[PDB]
Amino acid sequence: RLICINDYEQHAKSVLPKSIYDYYRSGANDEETLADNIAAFSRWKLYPRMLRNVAETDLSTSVLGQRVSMPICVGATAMQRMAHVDGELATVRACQSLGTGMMLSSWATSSIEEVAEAGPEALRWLQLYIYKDREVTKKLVRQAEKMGYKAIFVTVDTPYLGNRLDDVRNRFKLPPQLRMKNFDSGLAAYVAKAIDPSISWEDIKWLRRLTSLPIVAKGILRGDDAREAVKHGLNGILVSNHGARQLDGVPATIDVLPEIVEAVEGKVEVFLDGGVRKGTDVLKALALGAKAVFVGRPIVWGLAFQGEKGVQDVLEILKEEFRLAMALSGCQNVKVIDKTLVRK
Ligand SMILES: Cc1cc2nc3c(=O)[nH]c(=O)nc-3n(C[C@H](O)[C@H](O)[C@H](O)COP(=O)(O)O)c2cc1C
Ligand SMILES: O=C(C1CC1)N1CCN(c2ccc(F)cc2)CC1
Repeated sequence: RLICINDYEQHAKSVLPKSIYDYYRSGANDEETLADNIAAFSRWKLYPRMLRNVAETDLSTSVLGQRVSMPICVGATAMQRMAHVDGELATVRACQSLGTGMMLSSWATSSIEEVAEAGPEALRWLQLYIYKDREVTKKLVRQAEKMGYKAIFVTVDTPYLGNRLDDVRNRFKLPPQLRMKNFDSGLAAYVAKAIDPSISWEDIKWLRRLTSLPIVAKGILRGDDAREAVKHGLNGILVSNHGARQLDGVPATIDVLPEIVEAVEGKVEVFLDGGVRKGTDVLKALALGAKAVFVGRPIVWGLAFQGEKGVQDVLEILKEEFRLAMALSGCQNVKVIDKTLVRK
């Protein structure tokens, strides 16, 4: 049956209700950037070195000072219990098994504490939105601190929700037995009521003063903004177009990655998400200077297949594809994955 990430998507389409599959699949508007996040990887070609001794390939690396087994981590995707009963608890358990990290959504169907209890040994980070209610927002930061999360990924590309046409057509809402546990399209309306469209760099200053945890700006697409994040004392940039769900017609993340790596001059780690489906995608992102990549939808398809086991399967497929891509390219470890491996 399922031997690559595309197979898990096809399986998920067959078992999920249409409205749920569409919620997870969709991009914004005409979905131009959704297609490009994948197509763009194909335009970057690989230039493998031969004869380098790849008997011992070491995939390990570090994200913000914490060791991981592979440069492939789980991105925040809301409302995982729609895909499988165990939702975020299945995901964190898989991450713990694999030795990689999980970025927990602010809009999770499981609490900060519940996820820490299911994956006490797992590397865990909190994705944060700046809510109009700053008391709410501070409580989430404080809970992440108390519960052993290692960083805050502040999402900065969602002052309002993007217009995902299928969610408007299906009038998307949660199924009746689920809730966001830490507190037209129903989600777009939720955002307009709860999420602060006024936030600015001044609010980044506030968040930087609020916690000593490492803070990564998630959703940056311009070099000037990346430089501003560094000036505000943030500790990394997650180059992201929100899975192509916010502004349609922005570039693919792999295409804007080099500008952002150049702009930050090595001062902070740069990460990528958007369109990662294959081990060669991971290799390309690392050659262009990303420390690690995050996967969004593939994790949800793993949950839809088989909960914890299906997430573990998806992560193991990515890990093995990445190992093979490294070996065929002549790379024994991540430290020798250099820029001459790729050209556009
Ligand atoms: C179904 C879905 C839910 C998402 N929920 C969140 C969220 O709660 N918070 C957030 O910052 N980003 C959210 N994102 C964006 C992801 O964190 C990530 O940027 C994106 O999924 C990466 O692209 P990929 O799905 O192609 O791997 C979501 C994406 C999807 C597809
Ligand atoms: O994260 C959540 C939900 C998952 C539970 N909340 C925090 C922000 N709250 C907020 C209230 C009023 C308001 F006008 C703006 C923001 C309510 C929603």
